[PDB]
Amino acid sequence: QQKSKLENMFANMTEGEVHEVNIVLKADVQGSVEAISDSLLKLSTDEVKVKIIGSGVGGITETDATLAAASNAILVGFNVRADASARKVIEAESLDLRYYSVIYNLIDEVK
Amino acid sequence: ARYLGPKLKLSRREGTDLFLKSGVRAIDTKCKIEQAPGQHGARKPRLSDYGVQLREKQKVRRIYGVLERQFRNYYKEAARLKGNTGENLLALLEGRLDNVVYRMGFGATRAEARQLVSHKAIMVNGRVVNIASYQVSPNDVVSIREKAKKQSRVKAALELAEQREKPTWLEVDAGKMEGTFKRKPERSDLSADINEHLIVELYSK
Amino acid sequence: SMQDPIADMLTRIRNGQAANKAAVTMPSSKLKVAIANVLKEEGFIEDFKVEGDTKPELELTLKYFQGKAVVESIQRVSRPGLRIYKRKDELPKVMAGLGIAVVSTSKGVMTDRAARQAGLGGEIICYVA
Amino acid sequence: ELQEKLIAVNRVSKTVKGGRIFSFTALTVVGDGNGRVGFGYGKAREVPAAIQKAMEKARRNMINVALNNGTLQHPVKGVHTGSRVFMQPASEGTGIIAGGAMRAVLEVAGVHNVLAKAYGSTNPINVVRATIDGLENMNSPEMVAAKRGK
Amino acid sequence: MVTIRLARHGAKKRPFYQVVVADSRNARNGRFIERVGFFNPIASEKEEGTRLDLDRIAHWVGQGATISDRVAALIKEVNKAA
Amino acid sequence: KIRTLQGRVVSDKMEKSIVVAIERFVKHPIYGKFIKRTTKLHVHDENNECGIGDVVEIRECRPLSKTKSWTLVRVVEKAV
Amino acid sequence: ATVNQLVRKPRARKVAKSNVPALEACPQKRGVCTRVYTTTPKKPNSALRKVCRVRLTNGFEVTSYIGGEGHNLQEHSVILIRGGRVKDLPGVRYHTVRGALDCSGVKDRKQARSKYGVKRPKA
RNA sequence: UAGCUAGUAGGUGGGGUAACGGCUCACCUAGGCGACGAUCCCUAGCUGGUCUGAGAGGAUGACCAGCCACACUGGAACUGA
RNA sequence: CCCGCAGAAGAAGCACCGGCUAACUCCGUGCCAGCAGCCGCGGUAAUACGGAGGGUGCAAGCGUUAAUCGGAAUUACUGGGCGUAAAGCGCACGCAGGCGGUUUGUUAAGUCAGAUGUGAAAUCCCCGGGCUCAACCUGGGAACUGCAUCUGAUACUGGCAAG
Ligand SMILES: [Mg+2]
Ligand SMILES: [Mg+2]
Ligand SMILES: [Mg+2]
Ligand SMILES: [Mg+2]
Ligand SMILES: [Mg+2]
Ligand SMILES: [Mg+2]
Ligand SMILES: [Mg+2]
Ligand SMILES: [Mg+2]
Ligand SMILES: [Mg+2]
Ligand SMILES: [Mg+2]
Ligand SMILES: [Mg+2]
Ligand SMILES: [Mg+2]
Ligand SMILES: [Mg+2]
Ligand SMILES: [Mg+2]
Ligand SMILES: [Mg+2]
Repeated sequence: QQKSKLENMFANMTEGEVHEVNIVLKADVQGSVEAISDSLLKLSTDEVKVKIIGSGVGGITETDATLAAASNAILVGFNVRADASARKVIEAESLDLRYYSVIYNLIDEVK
Repeated sequence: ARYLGPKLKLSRREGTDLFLKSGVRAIDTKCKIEQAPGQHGARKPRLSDYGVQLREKQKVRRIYGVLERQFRNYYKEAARLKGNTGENLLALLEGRLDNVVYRMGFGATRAEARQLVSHKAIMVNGRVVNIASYQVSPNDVVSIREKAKKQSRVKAALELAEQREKPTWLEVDAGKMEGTFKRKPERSDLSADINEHLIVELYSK
Repeated sequence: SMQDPIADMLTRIRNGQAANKAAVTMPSSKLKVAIANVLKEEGFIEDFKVEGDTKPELELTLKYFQGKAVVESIQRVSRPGLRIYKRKDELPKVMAGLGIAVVSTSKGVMTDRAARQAGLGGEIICYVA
Repeated sequence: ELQEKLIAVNRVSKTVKGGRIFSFTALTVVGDGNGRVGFGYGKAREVPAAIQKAMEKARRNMINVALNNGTLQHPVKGVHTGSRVFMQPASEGTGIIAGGAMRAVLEVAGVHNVLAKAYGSTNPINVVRATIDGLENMNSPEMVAAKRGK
Repeated sequence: MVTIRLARHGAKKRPFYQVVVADSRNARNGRFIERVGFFNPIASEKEEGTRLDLDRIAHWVGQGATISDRVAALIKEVNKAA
Repeated sequence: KIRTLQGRVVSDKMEKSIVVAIERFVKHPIYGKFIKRTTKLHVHDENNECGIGDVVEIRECRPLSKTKSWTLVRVVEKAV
Repeated sequence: ATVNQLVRKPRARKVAKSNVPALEACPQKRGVCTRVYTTTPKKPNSALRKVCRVRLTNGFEVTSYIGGEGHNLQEHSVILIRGGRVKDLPGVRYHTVRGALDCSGVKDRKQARSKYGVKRPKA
């Protein structure tokens, strides 16, 4: 964490690529979150930078919806269902809940 | 539940002999009493009015080797008893088992008295007692068991035990290697240099 | 005003003792006389007296031993605005027993010491130091 | 039998035409062990000069205080300036438990038992004299036999 | 149904039963009418340990109380005069 | 006779019914001041008896309405 | 003063509001800590101090001082916030816990290991 | 939050409950509660006690134990002491 | 739980040291980096920061934070004020409410005495007993300051009567 931040050796980016998109991901299976993220970092480009925040072990939760509340992001899951306490937060504030059966339909839309 | 560090550093800090250096030879000679308690202990002995109350608390505790939580229970027990609270404080400390082992002269030092009691060598009224904090009452006989009897550790203590004060409140015996606690010690028989009015004040606030 | 005439007497004492006046006059009553009798019983005041017929007038002769006053202090304990009643051992002793209080019991007006021996208490009036 | 000590030392500024000069004011209380309580304040430009003048004034103006054995004879109240002082006898029990400024005057007097608890102003200069006025107005059960008894 | 029965208020690995008159529908340590005695099944060979007042229980037996297997044993252990 | 309090009539006609406001003296737990407490209680009665400007004796009974668990026995004097 | 007045209106007591608006009977909390600024101190002192705006789990936006020399704290990775008030920046009622959850401890520190979450070095 | 209450307050008669009762009906009367805080709003199980305190008080209702209420939400009755 | 075997072997950390508050120097840094519960420390001699040495407190705990009370007589019944520091309505007449001169009789509400019933047990407290001691457990007593009824006392207050 310290290296990546200090690596730039400057207080900001040298050019205008500073604009980025944030995503929030929780997949039911542990095998996917590490595997597909690597493929999710392949679609990354210099112009627009995408990064994963708070990869989950499964489902959805209060602190996860809160995580997407602070910074604007899409909340996606390989396979997930909404909790009773989860629906209340998502329905109240403006957010987006989208679950995808396959990784291909996901890799296309993030792009 | 014990100090384990240097015993003479506790004696040097207070500026009075706590009788942890009793052993074989006694009355110091080699001392450096006060003068350098630490590195900068040669600094002037002027000390606060609050600190001298805390200093006397340590003076009493470091002799018998009692911790503040264990000592708070004896102060709490001394308060609920009748008469003077200060006199009953030292009486309950003097009622400890390891202290009675030190007075009769089985252990050479007070730390060695707890050391010997810990190994279950001491028996009271027939029955064995591990715990050094065991409360000794009047008409309670105490003696060393058949195992570990007449050893060079206990034998050397009983020889030099005659050279000290020899307390009136208990019988020394040392012939058959036993002892008897007759009655509770008087105010004149203990204390003198250590004060009861100083130590008690600190727990009021 | 004249609502509490017993507390007036307790004011007349300390004004008399401070000013060094011997004789102090005031209007008398039933309870007014009985409290003054308790002061002489223990021996704070010198002697009490009354003179009149249609208008009774209590005359209290104040005692002086040294330049300092005999009675140290006196305060209105049970007042019309707030009354104080004590059972038997709840009666408060004044200055570790030294001196006496004034207490009105069913049999009569007695001291704090004497009321304990009787086995019954009542309305405490004032603490005579 | 002298039994002398100091409570606290305080620095005080004058601030003359030239500049600020700092004096030192001590407070001491003395007693013989049974009654005879006395105190002295004073001032001086140095610390050891101030305490010497305090003990010099502490000898004179010494007055008898009535004690039964080693305690007060009753619970007594006293007031001085803005310091209101209550106290309890508590006969031969635990004893001499109190905070600094008022600790000195009680212990040197001879009492080993009475409870302090100083209300109102807790100033070291005014907490002393509140005590001695409280001790002076107190009277002995033996010598009140003029008013007591007959 | 009022019942004379032993409730355990003592300690872990060191039982101390309290014989007491209580309704069967209430709990062991719960509600009761009033205490009668005590029974320690640890104790030692000494003057005290087992105590039970026969004047108290024999009243409740007349009023229609039942006796448990323990209380039946403890009455016939201590007996009456013995 | 069963225990009785010294309350007064206060209200006149409730159509074969009567209330009793009961004055007492009670010590206040904290301060120790005496305040007069007024305990109004409904009471059952027969044959439209005398009303306000009276002090009435009272005793406990079974409730013949909602609340109203008391009954009267004797009344002192006539006029207020 | 008069006791008859006190019977009508008894003696009032102040609510005594706490110095930790989070409340919930909680000794510690956690929060998102979105942005970490460097604000100057009050009048008497002069420095550059590390401070973070912590969005708590209950849903209150608050600010908190970062103790210790240097940090990795920024953006994401939720951290522990113990609280307590020390006065330097204008309006800072809390403190962050170093060496807890995802918050790094102070590097190369030897004294005061209890504070700042520094582990004992093997010797 | 200063006015709040139509079964609301009381009586008579009938029905009803294991049992007294506007418990529930018909009829009659116009009362009832309230500045000693009614009603309304906010908050909360209560007590033996625990914690603090010299005491008076303050705060608190974990475990232990009594009583009441609740048994996914709302409502109702049966069986049965 | 008792006995035997081996061998000091397997077992001490934590805060703090400017004053308050028990316990001090050097070095590094130089209003930088940081400490802080409060007043405050650091801009080249820092016992206040960081490290080291030394020391103090406490101990299988230690410290920080959070919560309650005490300290706080700073809601003050016990137990505080209101000229100038926060605080006497601008002033007056007045209902409810609070309080009431003095003499006698009566009532016994308040108050006070005695007795009965009740105030569960546990807990707290006191003297004992049992787990190797203590915590813990437990016998008995005291206490639970309260409330009600009955039988008495009549000083004071209240009701009532005559003054
Ligand atoms: Mg321990
Ligand atoms: Mg009917
Ligand atoms: Mg609730
Ligand atoms: Mg207090
Ligand atoms: Mg249901
Ligand atoms: Mg049925
Ligand atoms: Mg110091
Ligand atoms: Mg530090
Ligand atoms: Mg330097
Ligand atoms: Mg207070
Ligand atoms: Mg004030
Ligand atoms: Mg003014
Ligand atoms: Mg009980
Ligand atoms: Mg024992
Ligand atoms: Mg009268």
